Amino acid sequence: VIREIAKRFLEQATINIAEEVVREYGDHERTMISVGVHFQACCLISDEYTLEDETTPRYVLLEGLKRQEAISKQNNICSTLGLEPLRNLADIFDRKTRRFLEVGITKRESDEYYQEKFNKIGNDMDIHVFTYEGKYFSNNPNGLEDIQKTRIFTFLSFVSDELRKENMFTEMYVTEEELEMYKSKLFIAMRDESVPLPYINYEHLRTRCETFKRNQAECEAKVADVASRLKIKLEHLEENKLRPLEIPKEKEAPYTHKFLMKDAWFFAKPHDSERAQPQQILYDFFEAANMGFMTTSPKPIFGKQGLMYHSLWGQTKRAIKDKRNELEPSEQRDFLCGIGRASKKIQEDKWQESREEEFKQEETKGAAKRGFPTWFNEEWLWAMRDSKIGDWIPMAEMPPCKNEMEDYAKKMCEELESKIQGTNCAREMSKLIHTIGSLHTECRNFPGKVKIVPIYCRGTLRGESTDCLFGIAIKGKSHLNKDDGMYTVVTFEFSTEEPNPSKHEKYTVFEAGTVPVEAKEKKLFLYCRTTGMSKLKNDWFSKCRRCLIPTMETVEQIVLKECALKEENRVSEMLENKRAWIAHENGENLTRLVSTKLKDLCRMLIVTQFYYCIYNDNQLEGFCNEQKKFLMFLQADKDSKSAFTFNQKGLYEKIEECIVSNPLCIFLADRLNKLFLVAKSNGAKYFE
Amino acid sequence: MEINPYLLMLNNDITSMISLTYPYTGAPPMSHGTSTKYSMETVSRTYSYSRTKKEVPSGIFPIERRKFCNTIEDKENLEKPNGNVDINFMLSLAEMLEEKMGKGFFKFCANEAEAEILKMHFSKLTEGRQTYDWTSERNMPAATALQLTVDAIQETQGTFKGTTMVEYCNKILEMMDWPEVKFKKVTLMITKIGREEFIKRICTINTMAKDGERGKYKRRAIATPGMGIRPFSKIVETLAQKICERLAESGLPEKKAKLKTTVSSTNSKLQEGQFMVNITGDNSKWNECQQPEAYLAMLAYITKDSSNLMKDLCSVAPTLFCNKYVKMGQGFRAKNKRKTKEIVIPAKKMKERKELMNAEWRDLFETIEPYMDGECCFLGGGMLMGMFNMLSTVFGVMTLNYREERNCYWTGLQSSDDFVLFCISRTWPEMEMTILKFIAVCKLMGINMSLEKSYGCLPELFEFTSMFFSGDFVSNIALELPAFTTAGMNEGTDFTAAMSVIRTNMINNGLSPGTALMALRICLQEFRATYRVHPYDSGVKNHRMKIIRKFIETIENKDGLLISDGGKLMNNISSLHIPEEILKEDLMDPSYRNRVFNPRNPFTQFAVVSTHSFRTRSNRTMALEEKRYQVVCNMYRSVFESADVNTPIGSMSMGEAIEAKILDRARTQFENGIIGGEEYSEIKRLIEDAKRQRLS
Amino acid sequence: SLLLTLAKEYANLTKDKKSCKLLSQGTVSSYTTFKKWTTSRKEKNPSLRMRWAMGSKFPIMANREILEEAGIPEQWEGIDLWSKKDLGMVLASPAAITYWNFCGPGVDNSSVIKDVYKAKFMKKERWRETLWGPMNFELVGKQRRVVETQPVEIKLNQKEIKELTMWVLFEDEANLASKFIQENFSLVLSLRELYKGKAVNKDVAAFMIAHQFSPEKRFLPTFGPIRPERMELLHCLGGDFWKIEAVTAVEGFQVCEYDPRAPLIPRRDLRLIGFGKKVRVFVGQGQEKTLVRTS
RNA sequence: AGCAGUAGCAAGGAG
RNA sequence: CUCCUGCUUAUG
Repeated sequence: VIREIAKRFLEQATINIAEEVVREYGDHERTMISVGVHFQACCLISDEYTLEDETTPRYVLLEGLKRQEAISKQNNICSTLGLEPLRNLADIFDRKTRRFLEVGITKRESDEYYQEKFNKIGNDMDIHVFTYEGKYFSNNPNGLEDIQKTRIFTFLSFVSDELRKENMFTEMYVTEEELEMYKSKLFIAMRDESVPLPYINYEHLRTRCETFKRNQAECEAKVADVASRLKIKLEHLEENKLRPLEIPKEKEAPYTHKFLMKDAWFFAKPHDSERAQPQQILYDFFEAANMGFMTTSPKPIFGKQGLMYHSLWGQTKRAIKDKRNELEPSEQRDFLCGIGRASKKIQEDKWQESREEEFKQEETKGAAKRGFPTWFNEEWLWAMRDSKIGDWIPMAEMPPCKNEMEDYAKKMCEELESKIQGTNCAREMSKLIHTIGSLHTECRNFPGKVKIVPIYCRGTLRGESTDCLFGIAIKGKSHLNKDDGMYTVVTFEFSTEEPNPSKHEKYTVFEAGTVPVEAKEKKLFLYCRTTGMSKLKNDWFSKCRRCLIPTMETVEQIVLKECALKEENRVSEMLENKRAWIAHENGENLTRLVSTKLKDLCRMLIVTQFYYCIYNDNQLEGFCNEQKKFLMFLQADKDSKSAFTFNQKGLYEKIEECIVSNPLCIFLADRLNKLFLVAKSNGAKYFE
Repeated sequence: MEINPYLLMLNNDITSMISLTYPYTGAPPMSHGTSTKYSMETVSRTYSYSRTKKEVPSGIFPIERRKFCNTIEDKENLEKPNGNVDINFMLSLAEMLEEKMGKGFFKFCANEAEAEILKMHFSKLTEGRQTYDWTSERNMPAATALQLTVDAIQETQGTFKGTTMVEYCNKILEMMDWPEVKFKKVTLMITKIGREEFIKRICTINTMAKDGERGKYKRRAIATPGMGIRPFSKIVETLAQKICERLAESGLPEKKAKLKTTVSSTNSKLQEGQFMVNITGDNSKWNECQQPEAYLAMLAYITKDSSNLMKDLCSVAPTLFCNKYVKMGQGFRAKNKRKTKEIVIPAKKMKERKELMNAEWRDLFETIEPYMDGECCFLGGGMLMGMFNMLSTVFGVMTLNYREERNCYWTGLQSSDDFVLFCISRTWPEMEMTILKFIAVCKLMGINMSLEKSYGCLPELFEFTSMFFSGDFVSNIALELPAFTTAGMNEGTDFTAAMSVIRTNMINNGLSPGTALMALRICLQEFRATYRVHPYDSGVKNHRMKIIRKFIETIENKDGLLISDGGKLMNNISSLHIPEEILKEDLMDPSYRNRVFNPRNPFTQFAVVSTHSFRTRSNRTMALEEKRYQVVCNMYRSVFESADVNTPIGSMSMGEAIEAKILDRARTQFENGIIGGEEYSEIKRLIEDAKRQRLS
Repeated sequence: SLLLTLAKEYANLTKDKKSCKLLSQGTVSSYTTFKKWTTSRKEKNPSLRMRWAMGSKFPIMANREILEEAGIPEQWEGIDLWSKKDLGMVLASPAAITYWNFCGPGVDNSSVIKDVYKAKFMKKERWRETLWGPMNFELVGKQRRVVETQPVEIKLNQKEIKELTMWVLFEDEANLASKFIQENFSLVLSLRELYKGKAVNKDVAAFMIAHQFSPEKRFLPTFGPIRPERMELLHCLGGDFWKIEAVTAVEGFQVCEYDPRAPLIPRRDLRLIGFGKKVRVFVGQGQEKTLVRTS
């Protein structure tokens, strides 16, 4: 700010006088500060010792003054003595030296300014030039020994320090000795060419833009735009065409999660503090979970490749039997985890041309389309059903509370924490954290070496801290340079349920043996699946503990809105005596809902935030934008505000464009359609 | 029993049930391969939205030029987006804009902008995002790009004595007048380049793919410019920044109170039969329908009475946007029928290797060919991301302050690409007339409202910058989860920085208290999992808890330990502004307090409490210039012991005050101090020999 | 060093021609970009890289001579804590950090830490001696304000704060002695009797003086009274749907010119070789004149 | 094979 | 299709 710093170093009132001088000078910006400094320069020259005997002052100030009275006061001082001008208006007249008094203040070494002034006037005036640097380089008549020189060098070192504060070097320029851009040769032909079409040069465009006044033929072009429009708004009270979405009627989508949730079977043992690394847990479960009874037939039940999974499972079985997790190179691991399977990246240096031999080109296809899954409801209802193993997620402790709202937040953390630690979703989060954590540290510490990493958990059983074992995982020699890279993990899973060629489409299910189950001794199946994680996907799945933040944010928004509108501390009974409508039945939907308690609601919220943490693709993102749009339409239905839309054709083209094969997206689209069916029972903006 | 979560919306609002529909817990989408087809769709779509054929050939550049203003060929489907601007219409909107508030509006705002350009140092150009350095033709941070640009100035002809914005810009135009520029390549061979390649290189803007963008199925390309376009864009963003701060219907710098004042104010100006309908609108293709020729027309009108310097200095960056080049990424690939051998064709050989492309690639390539360079593309009407954002909002204020003359009108609020319009009228066919007049003024000026993503109601039920406003209640911005734990520096700056992020999201956003305690406990848990430290009562036995479990009887007061050293949590929601050490130093043992806080430690030697600050080892996979420059940094920091705090003033010389400083403190420490001839005469001989060696 | 070898390394490391093209013939401005120049581009995932670093065996670059002066190579059961690889800087484990934290030497530095961080210990004392009460559970809301949030008693404006520390610790290259500085020069006269003899580093001194005096102005949503003591606890006292509060309570010298052959006597002897002499003064960054005392 | 979606990874060199 | 190559000891 010019005015703020100019009121810092320069005086208070002198700003207004110098600004008046600029108001009498012209369209000039920087010179204010210079003239202001110059005025205080004269204030430091002609204030205290101005020839007090004969009080009519030695320094006749007729430079910084109103441009009316310099001729009159000049004709009132010089009417007694009488002098001669020196081709320029004098700054300050004098009668003790009987000469003029010139004042100039400069930045540089004062030689060139004084020689150009020597070209203008010579030294026939009384020249006074003061430098910011500290050079009294002026005419031979001088001040005697006064503090006018000392205070003016203090003042110019002062103001020059202010110039060195805020980078003011190209700002103290006198106009005769800043407002000119460097008029080059090729830019002046560049700006003249980039004008609009009815213009010739930038000069004509600049004068026409300086000489523009508006007209009332604007509305002629505006109404002329309204006439060729052919656009009408589309209401909802008469044309409620909110039709259900086109879920594709094709083959059912397969089970595409990296691990198993509901078809899993595990072996438990008491956990020891010393044996804690995943290789030692793998060895202790090699003595615990008996691989001696793990006989696999060479014929799979279904699938594609059976011999390589048999030789690979036997190879890792005797590999763990020798207590070292590094598979020796054979054809099985050279076939499963890809070694030598990549395209030869050849640059454009030689091409070895040939007459229609290796004719190369490019091709892209897209993504394959699937249909609505039916296996997702039982995994949802299992995913919020209690398992007796207790705490699964390793949550930290509670800080000590004051007499503040920390009893409220402690109550909410202890109740919601006490409800989510027992569900199966916490078991799956523990599975992803421990398994993908160990696989991630193996992807750092040993590239190029195939490891054998178990798939396990750790939970409290009958008070005693136990651990489990779900599967056997095989790393695929990750060389992770960038965020992608897609290393291949081979997964051998343990299952206690019979397979399904409709759901388990990506497996090669074998038969393993028998398991005793207490309540006779049921079967045991082994699953096989090749898959691939990624480096960014290891950080986003290895940190899947942070799903409690939107869940508890949603529950706490409900409770704080409720006690925000009831104006009374009703929390501990509101968390018990408040219903939430979920889970309409299969045969009927018309106003047949299930009101549940709020604890099952936060169970379902941690379920849907976990399934949001798994299945994040492009399609879920764009579908979540469009379902926020239809949620705004349903809020427009809840108050009968008579909303409207301009084009309802391309909207469903964009929604039906972004639903291809993601099972969570198809499921939320179908349940959104059933939400429109329930909303059709009360409000009228929808179809059947 | 079937199950449905969205039934929660049957008896609540949407202010509480909207974080349920944000998937901000999973992985963000990434791009793959090349970013060529995206840029070709942007440029070919930009020429396909120009609605013209009238070409003017160029004598400077060897490529053709297609005009964009006042050359319209009115197709029947006007709802398809157009890229044509009527300059008389928008200048009429400028006079209609400034006649509402004041008379000397552009003169006062242009004097406020003119006051704060001359007092700007050019190191402000280095406080930006990643730019495109043209020395090696790569993407570098701005300090290295200005380093190589200033090194090119001092390497080609003369030295640099600017230290301002204006003399640096005039130095760039002086480089545009130079016939041959010599810079450094590869081990530093100094090569030369002519005149036309310098103009083809100074107008080069690199396009890559936007990574980590939540909300699109199809990817969108982002573009970063060079360095020789940036400071003029800083000038235009300061001018339009002061214009947008002076206005009253813009929200670029409170975004909540202004909508309360326009709803409460414009509902208080109704008749006995008129009413209000608000429409949420979202402009599509906003980066392809804002031509810089309209910025050249308006910025010749804002600066009609400003100066002679600013009148010429605010009409330079729109020209460089009027002849800008667009990079092509890095090409494509080709493979045989066996899908084993795959050659890589770069963007250079795309002209010769046209016969190896798909149907979509040849559809986007045959309609883009006569505007192509040998390595780049030509664009003269686009305005991509990473460009003027504070100036199109001025156009948005211009369209929302239109006077058509009953007594029916509109108002609202504008953002980067979100606008909320409040219509006041009498009947529904007159609502069709006023909304179609808003589509008329936006369609004539060059703002294409999307018809698929726009709606409205009678009361406030609108969308603006992802904050859904209901009739009475107000939703917040959905918070980014991964910003909680991205400190990764120290055992001391991972937890206190996490409490600072929880603090600023508690003050800025809503962030209800139990959610904040839960997030603090989760970040505590990942802190304990990262540095492998657990409490003493747990039976964890790893390579650090053996020493802590072994020596637990030496510590008398058990809560005086630290979290990173084997203690439990004592920070709370009411203790986020206080770190753990300052909360716990009143309960430590004196052997522990004297033991941990030793500055004679093998880890710190070689803005929180520094007692665990270790440096991890660097990686194993331009290195002389950092050696010499950091020798200058350690030297000048070693001479002036307090110089990283204050700005280093004084530009006559560095080493003269260095030599007079070693004489100053050698004489200062000498004369009532050392007193010995060989040390003072020895340092005198070294300084004199260094001066005679340097100055010659 | 002790300022005896700085001229030798100044002599030997200014033997280059391009360093002479930079220094005193090039860009003094680019030192402001020399301080922030390094090739560390973005570090897009620093905590992931720290998890990979702590997953190795010896990630830490630690000093050698102190821990070989005091520490032990291997602990009581096989915990490796050392390396023999390389300059003279030895890799190590965080078990050596906790071993230093439990079996290390002790140095009395209570007054040092309890004098550097006085603002935050004052925040601990002002947080310890407050009292809360019941809640409200009612609607609340107010616009955003620009509030200075710290109980300071000087209240400078972020421009005299750099200039104070520069005009306390090293007054030579500092800044102007301005017109808003005469009362601040009485503050310098009161503060030169404090920060003269200390064992504190000068950047830490600029940290504690730059923090114990500055009212930090922010743009925050406030409500109720805007007293500056209850504004740093803004995050705890109220939210959006709830509210809780129950708080009841000497160089007076001058210079003249540049010409005379002054005696080479700097500011260290500016008082005894003061009056009646044209004694030269070297002002900091290069502005050195010859001095005459003015009454 | 597989990950993945509008194009890349699934080691590198020589024949 | 054929032929030749490598260290990083991982603990809720």
